[PDB]
Amino acid sequence: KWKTVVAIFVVVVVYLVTGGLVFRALEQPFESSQKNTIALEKAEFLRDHVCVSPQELETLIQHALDADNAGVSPIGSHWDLGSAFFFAGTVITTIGYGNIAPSTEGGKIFCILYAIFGIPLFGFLLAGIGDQLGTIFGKSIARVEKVFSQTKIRVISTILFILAGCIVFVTIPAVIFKYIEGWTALESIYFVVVTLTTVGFGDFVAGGREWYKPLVWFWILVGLAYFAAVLSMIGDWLRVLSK
Amino acid sequence: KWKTVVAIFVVVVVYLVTGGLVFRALEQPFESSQKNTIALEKAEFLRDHVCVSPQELETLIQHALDADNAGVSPIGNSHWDLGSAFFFAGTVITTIGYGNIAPSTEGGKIFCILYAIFGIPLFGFLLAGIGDQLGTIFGKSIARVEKVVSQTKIRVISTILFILAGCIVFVTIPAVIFKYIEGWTALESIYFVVVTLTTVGFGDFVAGGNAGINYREWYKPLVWFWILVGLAYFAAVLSMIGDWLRVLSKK
Ligand SMILES: CCCCCCCCCCCCC
Ligand SMILES: CCCCCCCCCCCCC
Ligand SMILES: [K+]
Ligand SMILES: [K+]
Ligand SMILES: [K+]
Repeated sequence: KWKTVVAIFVVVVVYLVTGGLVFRALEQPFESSQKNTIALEKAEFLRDHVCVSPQELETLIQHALDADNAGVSPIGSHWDLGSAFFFAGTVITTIGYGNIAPSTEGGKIFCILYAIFGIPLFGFLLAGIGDQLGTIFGKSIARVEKVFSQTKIRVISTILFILAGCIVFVTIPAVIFKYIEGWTALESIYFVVVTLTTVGFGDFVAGGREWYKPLVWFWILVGLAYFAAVLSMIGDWLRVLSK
Repeated sequence: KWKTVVAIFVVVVVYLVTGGLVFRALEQPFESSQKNTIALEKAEFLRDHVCVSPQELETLIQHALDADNAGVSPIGNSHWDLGSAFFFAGTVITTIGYGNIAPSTEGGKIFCILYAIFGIPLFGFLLAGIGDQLGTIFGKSIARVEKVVSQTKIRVISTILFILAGCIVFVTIPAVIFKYIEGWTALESIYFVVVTLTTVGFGDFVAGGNAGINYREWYKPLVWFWILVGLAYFAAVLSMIGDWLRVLSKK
């Protein structure tokens, strides 16, 4: 119904204005602080190093930023067979971190075609594992239904399936990332959330051991496939309940 | 069937190795060039400015990089205004997650986790709602083509017609606008639109991000509204093709 589509649109637009005001309140005091710190650090450099002009300073900062935008660290390979395989998977999963991004005009042209004829291909694999996990969930709810309202059985089992994935694909990998990457308890859970939601800001990237990067993508594939199966299972029920 | 899941997995793993080798061939010569450029530029700075030590140089570069990671441009003398913060909220919700604007505060990250978990499925409803309305537009248009040959051939000619319709209204027309407003190349404009609608969002190109550009107030929310209708249309097209394939799988 169109009366409900407008109602959801009102909720979403309210959620963005509300959410936007919460983020502003949480990040603008930090942004204001960092704006003052870089201005004071740049002024301190020119104050101590008299031989440097303010324009020659900006030229170097711009050169350091241009190198960073290309993917080269201006401190002290990102396209090796392993890293380029992980970047390909970063496009396919729609995560798109941004730490590694095509800089060549030709590299962009291929990235456009690789996403268009690649993201639906991943849909098939995610749907396949989705159909397989459905068989596991369906048999488990039928086992509880053989013992135990149908809605109460469905809600209890689903929450357990959700929490099962929250330990195996959310908690356990965040613990591994806290030890390997050396991030904080927050940053590890934050990265896992930002990765599995396919948001992928790129502010935290795993592998930034040889078996690490391919095993990280395999975790993404199973991790996504599991929650995608639960979301499919809940959706299918809602449309059945709608009829 | 599990026999087909393994078959798709083989194709996907082949597609990543193949694709990865193509990207390496296209980007490693450029990466090798930029690696030499920054090394020569840093050495030239210390050569001309004798009074600067190599360690004091790295300290400044790291300070400039730390400011950039926070979202503050280390060039010359806000990203969280009611306008930009609304667009960032939408960037989380749509799962695009560009990167230019990202939570740096511990508390901001905690809220970002909760805002995505209890927000991305809410967007699902909105995209499903518009997708349920577009299906009515598609079903009537397929019936109009069928009024003018097998049903599958009609569906193929109708699907091509629907994709081409969206490729002009949500892909070509907005890329043309972005080429004039942002000032990007003909490639970068189409590339940004593709990277945006695919919900990939690298953040290498972000609409309403140039400091030296004096944008209008209606720009950023209308750009997000384009994302909504744009995504909704291609999501409805994808839901339609999938539905038919599962129907064909049974029959
Ligand atoms: C073929 C595209 C794959 C990426 C989309 C998966 C979305 C997962 C959303 C999880 C929901 C968590 C609240
Ligand atoms: C609940 C938000 C879902 C966002 C992901 C949708 C992906 C759409 C891809 C369309 C196909 C383009 C080739
Ligand atoms: K992204
Ligand atoms: K995404
Ligand atoms: K993304």
